[PDB]
Amino acid sequence: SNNRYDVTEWPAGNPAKDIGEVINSIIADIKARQGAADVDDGGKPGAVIYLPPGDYHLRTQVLIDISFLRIEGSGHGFTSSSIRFNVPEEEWPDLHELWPGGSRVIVDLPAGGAGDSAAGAAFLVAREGSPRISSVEFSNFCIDGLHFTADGSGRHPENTYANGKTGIHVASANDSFRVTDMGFVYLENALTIHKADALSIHHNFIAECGSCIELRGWGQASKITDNLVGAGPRGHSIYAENHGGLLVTANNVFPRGASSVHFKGVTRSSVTNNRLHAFYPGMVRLEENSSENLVATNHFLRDHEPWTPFFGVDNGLDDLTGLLSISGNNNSVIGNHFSEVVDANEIRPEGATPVIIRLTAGTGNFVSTNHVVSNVDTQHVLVDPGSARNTILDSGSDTQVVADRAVNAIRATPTV
Amino acid sequence: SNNRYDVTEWPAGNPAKDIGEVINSIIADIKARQGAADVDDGGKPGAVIYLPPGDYHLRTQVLIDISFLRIEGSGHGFTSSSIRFNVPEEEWPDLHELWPGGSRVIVDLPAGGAGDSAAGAAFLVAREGSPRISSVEFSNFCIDGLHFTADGSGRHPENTYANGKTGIHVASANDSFRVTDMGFVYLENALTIHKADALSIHHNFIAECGSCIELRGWGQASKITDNLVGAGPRGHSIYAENHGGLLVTANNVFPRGASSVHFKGVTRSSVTNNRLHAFYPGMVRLEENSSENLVATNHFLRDHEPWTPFFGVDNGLDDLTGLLSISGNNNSVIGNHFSEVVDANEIRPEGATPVIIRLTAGTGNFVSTNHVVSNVDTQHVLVDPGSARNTILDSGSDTQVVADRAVNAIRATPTV
Amino acid sequence: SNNRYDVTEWPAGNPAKDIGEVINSIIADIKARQGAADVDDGGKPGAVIYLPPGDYHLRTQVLIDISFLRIEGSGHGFTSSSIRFNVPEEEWPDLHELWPGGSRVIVDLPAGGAGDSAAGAAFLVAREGSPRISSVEFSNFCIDGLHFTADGSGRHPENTYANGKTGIHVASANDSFRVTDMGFVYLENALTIHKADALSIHHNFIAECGSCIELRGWGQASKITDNLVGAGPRGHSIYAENHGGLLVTANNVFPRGASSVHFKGVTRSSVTNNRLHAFYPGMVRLEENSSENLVATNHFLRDHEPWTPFFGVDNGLDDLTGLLSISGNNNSVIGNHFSEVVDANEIRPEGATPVIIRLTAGTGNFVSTNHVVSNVDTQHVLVDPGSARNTILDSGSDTQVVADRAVNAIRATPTV
Ligand SMILES: OC[C@H]1O[C@@](CO)(OC[C@@]2(O[C@H]3O[C@H](CO)[C@@H](O)[C@H](O)[C@H]3O)O[C@H](CO)[C@@H](O)[C@@H]2O)[C@@H](O)[C@@H]1O
Ligand SMILES: OC[C@H]1O[C@@](CO)(OC[C@@]2(O[C@H]3O[C@H](CO)[C@@H](O)[C@H](O)[C@H]3O)O[C@H](CO)[C@@H](O)[C@@H]2O)[C@@H](O)[C@@H]1O
Ligand SMILES: OC[C@H]1O[C@@](CO)(OC[C@@]2(O[C@H]3O[C@H](CO)[C@@H](O)[C@H](O)[C@H]3O)O[C@H](CO)[C@@H](O)[C@@H]2O)[C@@H](O)[C@@H]1O
Repeated sequence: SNNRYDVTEWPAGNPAKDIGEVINSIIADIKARQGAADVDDGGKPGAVIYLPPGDYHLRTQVLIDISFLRIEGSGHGFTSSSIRFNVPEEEWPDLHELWPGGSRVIVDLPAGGAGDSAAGAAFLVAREGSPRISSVEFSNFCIDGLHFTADGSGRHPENTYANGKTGIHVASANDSFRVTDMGFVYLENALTIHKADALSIHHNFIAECGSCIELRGWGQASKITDNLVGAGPRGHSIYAENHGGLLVTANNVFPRGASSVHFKGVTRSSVTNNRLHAFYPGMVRLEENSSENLVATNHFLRDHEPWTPFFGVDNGLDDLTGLLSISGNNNSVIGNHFSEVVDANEIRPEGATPVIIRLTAGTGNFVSTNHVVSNVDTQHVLVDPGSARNTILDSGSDTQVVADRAVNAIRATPTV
Repeated sequence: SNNRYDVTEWPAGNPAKDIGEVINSIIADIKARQGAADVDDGGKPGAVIYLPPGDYHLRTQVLIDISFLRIEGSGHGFTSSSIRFNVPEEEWPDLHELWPGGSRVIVDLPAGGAGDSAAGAAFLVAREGSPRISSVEFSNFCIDGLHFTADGSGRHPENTYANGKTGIHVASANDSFRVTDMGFVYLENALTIHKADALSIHHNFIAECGSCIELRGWGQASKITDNLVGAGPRGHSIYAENHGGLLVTANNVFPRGASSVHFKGVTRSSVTNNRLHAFYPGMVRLEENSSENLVATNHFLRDHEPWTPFFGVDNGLDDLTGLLSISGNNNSVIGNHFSEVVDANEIRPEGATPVIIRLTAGTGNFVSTNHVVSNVDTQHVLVDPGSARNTILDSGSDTQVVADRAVNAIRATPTV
Repeated sequence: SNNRYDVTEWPAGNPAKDIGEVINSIIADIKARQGAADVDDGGKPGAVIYLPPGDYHLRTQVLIDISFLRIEGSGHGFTSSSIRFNVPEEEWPDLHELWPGGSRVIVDLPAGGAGDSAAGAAFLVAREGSPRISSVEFSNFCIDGLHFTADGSGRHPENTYANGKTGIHVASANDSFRVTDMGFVYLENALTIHKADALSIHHNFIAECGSCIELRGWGQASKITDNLVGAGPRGHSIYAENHGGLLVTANNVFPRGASSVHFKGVTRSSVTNNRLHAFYPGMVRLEENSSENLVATNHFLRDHEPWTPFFGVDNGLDDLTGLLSISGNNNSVIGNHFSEVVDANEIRPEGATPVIIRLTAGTGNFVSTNHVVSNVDTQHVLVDPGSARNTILDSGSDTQVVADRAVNAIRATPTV
């Protein structure tokens, strides 16, 4: 074989009923043909698996345990299942289409057990031993979790962002992975990648999923670029933990994730030049000694949800949280724009001054030239007693920077 | 069928004479085979249409009225038709190539009627009713308008930037569209997309077209990233109207569009980190209550046209226009570099001080740490009487910031 | 033919033994079939050459002398050959894979002569005469130089970063070229492009090569975006000379190149919003009248090498060099973050204060709002006597900005 596979032209199995069995069957063939690891300076180059545009049901989890496997399609096929499930059911046979399309993988797996959301993943990338599994590519296909289900919260089942399904789950240490041009829709978790080195997530459309991008465990020298991201109110849009040298740029993050970016103990990383829009506070969270990070030239918009099916759904956080919350040392917050739109009548807790940037802990945080435009009075910067020895420049007037001048360097934005 | 089409292997029609008829014939086949919208949790996944590298004439407009249609090629095939048409005609048979290449669609349509430039579009994406037409992809092919024609302006016909031809025209509301890796050349309009939600224009080469990117009507949460853009002096390089949450980054915009970026009533968007180069003033225009936008870390160069066929062609605007013109409220202009190269002898109007940043209207505009390097004296910032209550920091000395100190906060850049 | 070629389905030659002969044979066929340059408004559209995933040996240099040639694969196949060659040899038969994969081109060429590293290039793009060779595309395949060899330096042969092999070498003036989604590994030079106009290097993985990206001779309006880059200590990560309008963004440059970015006489370009990490000083060098450049919102980390096989390897430069060295006029250094981790016991020369930003020559350089976090005392900015008339704002306290106040405008970062 020439290492080129098409799921519609594989003899064993049929991809309409179960594309999981088909791809696993292909992976078996690749391992059979690529047994030896050092023959003429080569051995296991891997292979490419092609999904033509189509509606493929996946009933078996795809296990990927080989390096250099590309899975490509010919279309991300996103349509807004959220909108359609909220359209009256009578009007459905008049709609031009109902379901997502492209090269579509329908995740027909049940929810996973105790700490086993991995068991409900369409694609599981896992391997033990050395070296790190490397250069697996997912390109330009659709992954659909189809329906959200009742969570006992009382809301309409299709608006819970709950089904125990994952698009792609990478369990093992990985080097040089790529997720590009994908479409993820209607999954509790779109993309969960543990232990990622030199990972690239470029130019995906990841929307109407509970959580979109979670980089878990740890990682190094990775980048999340040029994505369109929208999550649900109990989940993360972009999340990373214990990462170093992460680059988060050029993303357009829209609602309705709890956060837009959420870092737990992330260091020496850069969250710069993204468009961020949420309907709740707590848009960007640097937590648990997230230190020496650059947060720069981003555009923040926080406003009220206008779409009436989610009117009065929130993420549990009040306006004193801040749009940018920082618990950690020596970060750099430079050149950001913040737009705060809130109605004075509905500011929680009653009658507080909403806060934009908040330093809850740590020291040496540099905050310079940030511009806040708000329809109400705001605390541009709020430095808790738990944080000290911070420099805060041109980010508000003396009224707008609430902080103890004894232990912090402040310059007020000139006025009048 | 497996929803995979190749224009060179379609029985009905021949793509050398008319690829328009061929693709429309394919679209008819897709609609025939994908009638039902809800069969086994699916129905109309769409399809992919492949253009091998070749010279294809298009004589019929391609109408796209289905979601999830990908049209892909294998090469953007840009060569500079402008350069070649200005090379002496005697030398033409010595040139290695003459025409553009790649997967080439030659637009052989006549110009459109009154308000109907849409009729001269090679690709028309239009549909009525719900939902929004979604996830149409144009990838890695060439669209050539072949020749520019006489406009009665007296200039050489091939330098008018005038033929009534459009590359791609999207008329209807659309969600999750993509234009990637394309080559557009020698069209009056390269890419015109009305009413665009979550649109992505990543990594295209869009040059020697009258106007390149126009986002018209309205739109939300879209992004124009990583493009190489060059327009003509009566047209737009990047234009958007009535957009929210637009992200314009990582573009290299070269001459010779009138503007590099032009916003009409665009809000809460970000034009950051682009390289911008024009031969005229008015490089970036925020007009008609373009408000709460971030303009950051861009590199502006304005200089004289050196290429002698366009020597003394301009866009009608004088040096008092400004490089960055702002008419709107609460924008953020941070960290930009401006290089102004003009000859003192040819500054229009005679003997004026050229202006870099200009605030013609609105209030609350924040302008901090911008650096201007000019071979002459310049008005780094000019605040008209019509604009007030702006903050202007470290963007010039007191001489260089022309503004009424009573109603604006100014800090001069320290000196000497 | 339809201009579509597959290296595994070409009759003349076999790509396992010599893919160079196969591709050159294909190029001969394309020139044979595309003789005429103006037939029905077309002539030489070019072609696409496909490499399925596989282990292909290249023994003949591929000469590309036609416009619009795409060479595509289906996988970048990077694995870390550096790690594996430093793993004990006994453990090798237990490793899951050894070699890189994807669509793999193994460079089996010997080293080149005097000033002829071009002779050891797998892919040579060269043409004389007009117009500029245009829109050649390299996409999503692997280029492997296989082994590094003894350089007489005493270090292990596989750690010398020395074999005289180049991945892709472009010798001639070129317009609208693309290198996207590639994997380069174990080459002395990954990508060397002379005389490049409107070049795009988007989304490549270029690691464990002596030098990765060199833009040589001259060039205009090009961009290096969204790459993962790692070089060797005698070479360049990103290098450009005599370029204008270069855009370097969204890159994650990791060790162990001498520099992360190195400019020789580069003007009116932008190095903004990259993550930069080196184990040595001299991370970003603007040299030989590199002027009017924007260096903005980047994240710099300099620390000690932790990997014991390269412990005590360096690039020859001392801590007085600076992380950002500037020799040229009117540059803009805005919004950068710098993390300096050094052990006081090993600061060369003995007991000096390490410098972060250094201005060795030129005038009018604007340096505003830069934040330095260091485990030791540092010279945040050092202005040599050879540089004067610079503005330096909020980039350190008066102690931390070493400069002559008579001929430079300084504002200290407020304190305490
Ligand atoms: O809020 C975004 C979030 O909601 C979803 C599901 O509805 O899309 C909503 C959507 O519309 C919102 O924004 C438009 C413009 O502000 C507004 O008219 C509408 O009322 C809002 O619901 O948001 C995007 C653009 O931001 C639109 O494409 C979409 O219709 C979901 O897809 C997303 O996660
Ligand atoms: O000015 C760009 C504009 O003109 C076109 C058509 O000529 O390309 C011109 C071009 O050259 C210009 O820039 C070079 C370098 O400054 C200069 O030598 C020449 O005189 C200029 O015309 O511009 C790009 C680079 O900016 C070159 O590739 C090209 O030759 C057109 O393509 C473009 O819209
Ligand atoms: O230093 C990067 C440079 O080295 C190479 C070859 O070893 O990769 C090294 C690598 O690990 C380094 O970083 C990790 C995390 O800091 C550390 O544990 C290890 O000791 C270091 O060698 O660097 C990248 C991430 O930066 C890892 O993927 C890789 O293991 C080479 O690939 C690169 O040019």
